Amino acid sequence: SAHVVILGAGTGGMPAAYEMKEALGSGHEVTLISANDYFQFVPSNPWVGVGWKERDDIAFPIRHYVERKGIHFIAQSAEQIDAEAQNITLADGNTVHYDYLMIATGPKLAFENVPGSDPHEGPVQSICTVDHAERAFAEYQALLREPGPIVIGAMAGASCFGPAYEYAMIVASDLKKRGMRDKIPSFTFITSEPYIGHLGIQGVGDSKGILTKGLKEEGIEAYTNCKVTKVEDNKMYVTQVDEKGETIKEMVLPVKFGMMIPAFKGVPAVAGVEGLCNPGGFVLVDEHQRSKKYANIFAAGIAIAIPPVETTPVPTGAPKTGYMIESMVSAAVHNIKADLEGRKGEQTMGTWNAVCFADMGDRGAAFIALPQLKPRKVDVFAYGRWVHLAKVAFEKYFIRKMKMGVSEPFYEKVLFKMMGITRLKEE
Amino acid sequence: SAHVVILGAGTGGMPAAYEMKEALGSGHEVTLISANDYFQFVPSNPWVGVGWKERDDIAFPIRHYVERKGIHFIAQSAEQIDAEAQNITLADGNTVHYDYLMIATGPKLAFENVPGSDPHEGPVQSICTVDHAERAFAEYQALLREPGPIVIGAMAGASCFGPAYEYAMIVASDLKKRGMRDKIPSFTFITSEPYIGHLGIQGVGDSKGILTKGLKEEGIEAYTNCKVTKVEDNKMYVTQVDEKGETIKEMVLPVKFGMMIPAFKGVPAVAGVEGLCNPGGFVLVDEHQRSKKYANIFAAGIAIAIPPVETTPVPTGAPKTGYMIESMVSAAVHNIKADLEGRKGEQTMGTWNAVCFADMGDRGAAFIALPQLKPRKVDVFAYGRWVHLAKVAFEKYFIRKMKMGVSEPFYEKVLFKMMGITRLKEE
Ligand SMILES: Cc1cc2nc3c(=O)[nH]c(=O)nc-3n(C[C@H](O)[C@H](O)[C@H](O)COP(=O)(O)OP(=O)(O)OC[C@H]3O[C@@H](n4cnc5c(N)ncnc54)[C@H](O)[C@@H]3O)c2cc1C
Ligand SMILES: Cc1cc2nc3c(=O)[nH]c(=O)nc-3n(C[C@H](O)[C@H](O)[C@H](O)COP(=O)(O)OP(=O)(O)OC[C@H]3O[C@@H](n4cnc5c(N)ncnc54)[C@H](O)[C@@H]3O)c2cc1C
Ligand SMILES: [S]
Ligand SMILES: [S]
Ligand SMILES: [S]
Ligand SMILES: [S]
Ligand SMILES: [S]
Ligand SMILES: [S]
Repeated sequence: SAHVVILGAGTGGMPAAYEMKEALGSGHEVTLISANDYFQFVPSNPWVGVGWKERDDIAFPIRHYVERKGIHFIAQSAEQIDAEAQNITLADGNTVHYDYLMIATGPKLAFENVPGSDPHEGPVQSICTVDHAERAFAEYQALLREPGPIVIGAMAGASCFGPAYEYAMIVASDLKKRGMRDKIPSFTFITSEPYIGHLGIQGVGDSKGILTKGLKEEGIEAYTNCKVTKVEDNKMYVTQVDEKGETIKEMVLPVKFGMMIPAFKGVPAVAGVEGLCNPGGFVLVDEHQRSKKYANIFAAGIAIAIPPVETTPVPTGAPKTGYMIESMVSAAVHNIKADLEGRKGEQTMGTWNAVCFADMGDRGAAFIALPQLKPRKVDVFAYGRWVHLAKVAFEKYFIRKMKMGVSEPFYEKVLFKMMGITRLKEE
Repeated sequence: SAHVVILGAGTGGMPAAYEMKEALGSGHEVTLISANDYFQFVPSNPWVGVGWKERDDIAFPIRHYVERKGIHFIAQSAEQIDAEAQNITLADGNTVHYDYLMIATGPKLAFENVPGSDPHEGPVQSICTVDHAERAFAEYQALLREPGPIVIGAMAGASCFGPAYEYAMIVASDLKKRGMRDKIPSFTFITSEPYIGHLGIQGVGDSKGILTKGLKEEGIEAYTNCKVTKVEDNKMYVTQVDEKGETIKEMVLPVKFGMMIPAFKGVPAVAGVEGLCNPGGFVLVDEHQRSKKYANIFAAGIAIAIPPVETTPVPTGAPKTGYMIESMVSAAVHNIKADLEGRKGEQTMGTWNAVCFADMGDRGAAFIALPQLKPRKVDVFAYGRWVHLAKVAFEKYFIRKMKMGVSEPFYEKVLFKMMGITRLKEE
């Protein structure tokens, strides 16, 4: 009886392993493979990067929780995927065989697009992982000891803009709480968006007006249509273009403390599978989450390819966010099960949507947009205290579910919990 | 076995009849009694009031639809409820006996609070019912023939403010479309809210700023903290107070075309039941929608009493809106079924919330607030094109459901459809 392997224990993969096991019962092996032995709640990383949260608030060991559900856990990184032989080679030389593979490997952080931009080779840091956010906090503490120019923003090719705004705002806010704000010579915001609050999705509600007003209020100077060409000698080299791509200026910005959201690519093990991915290394799938090249490979989350519906003067991407990811997981689990029972599963991701909550302290911004191209059925950008409460409640709930286990209908619970809630709403 | 009577076939009453008959089956009699033989989708009345919709777009005969579902229908108004004898005396002198009564009679429009304000006795119209909205549109057509001052707003004691803003906005808009906007000598907005966009619920998101801007953009002059003392000789007499209730001015406004949302009271048949209601005639219920005085009378919708959580310089009320209404109905249906089965029903309404969608043409404003007292868990006010699409989709849906019939899970459908949707979102 079919062996199902889930590659990646992240926002998509962990729930996918619980859902797959639940759906398939004790008669089928379900193996979860991940590079780390812990789960981390990614959207809390910006707060870790400013010292508002600690690693152990947002991360926990996976093994016990999945094993108690009958899932076989391997805390090892996949180095190779041989799609013909249907085996995965792990870092220690072991291999895992699968009948169905679900790829949930998320993003490769493509620092190499911008020489010197890697967190280890310069002052420009990053908050996408808890390891890097801890490193960002450390460098932030160094800034506090020897104040200098701050640069925060998002690279060309980035697709996750929200956390750049969140980070800039919470850094400014923390500086003030520390009485250290006026010691900063300059505080610049650099983005590849064609305008503030474009967010990779051509704006949502009054995102432009509200985000613009936030940066202005914090004394942050913002530049759009920018690409960083390199980071060298504690200086960021920026090229800025007009709407038509022609460059209209170059800047050289000194940097004592920096944080740019990198562009995302597919991870190497996945990108290295012949015909599986596009040039960026994202898995080409159909509406059923099935690989177009391999009938027994499915994929969910950031790892999948989603074609642009629009283009920008500086390359930007559209974000892949939680609700939609869980929705992909659900479809993949359903369609794999069907495929086991010798049928073709027809479940889909559903309508493209983006949902993001940014907490700036006691208030935040949240948006929902769908579908991708306008005119939209929902296009809301909201600022207020309630967003802080929602964000906190959802992190609490999601971490709790990752420990207790999850089932098929999870993704729908994910929808009404991000707001807050069906729990508070009284069922 | 027990005969169940639903009194009133509106937003709460119709669903409640379908749900009650489905829940009880063929063994129990379910009777629906309503003043009118037709259903009308109330939120569309303001559009009828400006001629953007016709009666037959938003209303339809009830009889065939509920009978085909096993429900007895009586197109008659209840004149009296005798709660000791458990019968209802109708306009024609017939009586209906019940074992359980569910009261869904909505609002009495309390025009008598303001002498001269009744739509039949003056130029100040109203748009809460489709009859009155039609009469409003007629008066608006008279305005077009002989331009004069416009006054739109909400009386003291009102609880439904959104439609006053909508109507002001759509009248201004239709005026422009007809190239008649500049023939209007003045266009004034008068409200008992302490500030623009208080909406009876202490503001939601940036309701204040957004609505204020809307009135300003339409050349509409707004006054808050107002009460209308009387309407006489085509003049509205207004008293305005300060935060402490001291009057700081009186105005006399000539009115050629007017529309003020009246305060709501409990209907006379219900209010006249000794010990059933508060002084406003709203039914005193517990958290199970059951009357506090009569264990066999339940209530849902506007007809129930909800204590204020705050007070305002001019009396105002908090709105009772669709989603919360459907929650009340469901709990009532469930708890009645329970009673018939020797159990105490424990289902509740849930968390207080308000949800409103105002369509101004190709764009609109919607808000969600919960719970009633701040700090809120959700506090969103959104403006945009998607609001129009959502409004249209939900009306189309609600009307179709009232024709097809409905079941218990309806109220969670009302939630995801008021937005748009689970249908678009794809299941
Ligand atoms: C800073 C930040 C803030 C965000 N905030 C929000 C938000 O507020 N709301 C929202 O809906 N979304 C948010 N997102 C977007 C999104 O939901 C996350 O990026 C999310 O974690 C993506 O889910 P995923 O399962 O696709 O990838 P991940 O969660 O990154 O998981 C991928 C996993 O696969 C593993 N892996 C990779 N390669 C291998 C290999 N070769 N072998 C074995 N394992 C491997 C990883 O180590 C990892 O555990 C945010 C993203 C970032 C970076
Ligand atoms: C102009 C306007 C716009 C609104 N827009 C929204 C919106 O966009 N979103 C939202 O969630 N809510 C909206 N509402 C608020 C609300 O949801 C409605 O008022 C809704 O119709 C109330 O539900 P109900 O069943 O309690 O009362 P109703 O829908 O008014 O039903 C009451 C019914 O009982 C009947 N009746 C009354 N007396 C008797 C009697 N003595 N005997 C027999 N039958 C009787 C009536 O004729 C009627 O059919 C709006 C309200 C108004 C007035
Ligand atoms: S990162
Ligand atoms: S984002
Ligand atoms: S974010
Ligand atoms: S009305
Ligand atoms: S409202
Ligand atoms: S409304």
